[PDB]
Amino acid sequence: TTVFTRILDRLLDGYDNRLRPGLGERVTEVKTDIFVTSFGPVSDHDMEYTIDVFFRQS
Amino acid sequence: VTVILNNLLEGYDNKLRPDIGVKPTLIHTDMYVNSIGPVNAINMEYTIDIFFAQTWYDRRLKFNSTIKVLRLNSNMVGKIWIPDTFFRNSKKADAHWITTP
Ligand SMILES: *[C@@H]1O[C@H](CO)[C@@H](O[C@@H]2O[C@H](CO)[C@@H](O[C@@H]3O[C@H](CO[C@H]4O[C@H](CO[C@H]5O[C@H](CO)[C@@H](O)[C@H](O)[C@@H]5O)[C@@H](O)[C@H](O[C@H]5O[C@H](CO)[C@@H](O)[C@H](O)[C@@H]5O[C@H]5O[C@H](CO)[C@@H](O)[C@H](O)[C@@H]5O)[C@@H]4O)[C@@H](O)[C@H](O[C@H]4O[C@H](CO)[C@@H](O)[C@H](O)[C@@H]4O[C@H]4O[C@H](CO)[C@@H](O)[C@H](O)[C@@H]4O[C@H]4O[C@H](CO)[C@@H](O)[C@H](O)[C@@H]4O)[C@@H]3O)[C@H](O)[C@H]2NC(C)=O)[C@H](O)[C@H]1NC(C)=O
Repeated sequence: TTVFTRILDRLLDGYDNRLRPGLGERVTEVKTDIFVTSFGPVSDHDMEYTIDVFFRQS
Repeated sequence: VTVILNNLLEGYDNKLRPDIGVKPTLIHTDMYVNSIGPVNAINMEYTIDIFFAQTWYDRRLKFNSTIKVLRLNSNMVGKIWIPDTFFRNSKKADAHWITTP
């Protein structure tokens, strides 16, 4: 609706994605979470292993 | 800080190297080898993973402020002149793009 569209349009006005949040003010804290949907096959011939993950950062 | 970046990119031509008509551009290179992968004697090649760093000087990007250093992710890498460095004996080379460049 109108409120949704105007909120979305005006959110990034005057926003610089080149700078991290709290630049020059604090340290950017990122909370990380991993949900391993499937621990993929381990390749002995490559010293390699695959893992399918839902990777969440907040 | 946004003002500093806007001023630096304002009137900037990334098609031209620094000191284009003055002197050669001096680049200092560093390598950190994470792993020399397996050596394929059949193909006569070997895999290697590196952090490759290049340091140079660009007087176009001078700025006067109290910050003294702008630390940035890949976002502006395409907005300024970068060296044309390539590996002469590389059969195949790939950069990394997960999660970001
Ligand atoms: C024949 O035809 C083929 C097919 O068309 C063609 O192949 C294509 O070649 C072009 C290069 O000429 C290549 O395009 C570049 O790709 C860059 C990103 O990586 C892409 O590839 C990686 C890995 O793929 C490679 O893998 C192997 C090597 O490692 C090998 O197979 C190949 O080399 C292969 O390419 C891939 O992981 C990427 O996936 C995504 O993530 C990228 C993140 O940056 C994103 O750009 C991509 O769009 C893509 O995103 C979608 O998909 C992922 C999932 O895959 C999703 O997660 C996403 O949500 C998306 O849905 C890519 O495929 C790409 O970054 C290049 O674009 C950057 O650079 C150009 C050139 O400078 C700029 O014009 C672009 O604007 C962009 O630059 C911005 O970003 C960089 C940092 O990355 C900054 O430094 C810049 O400053 C700039 O950012 C600033 O400006 C922008 C606006 O301009 C702004 O938005 C920013 O905020 C900021 O202010 C470019 O697309 C292409 O991928 C490749 N196609 C293939 C292989 O299918 C051949 O060349 C043709 N041959 C001939 C001879 O004609």
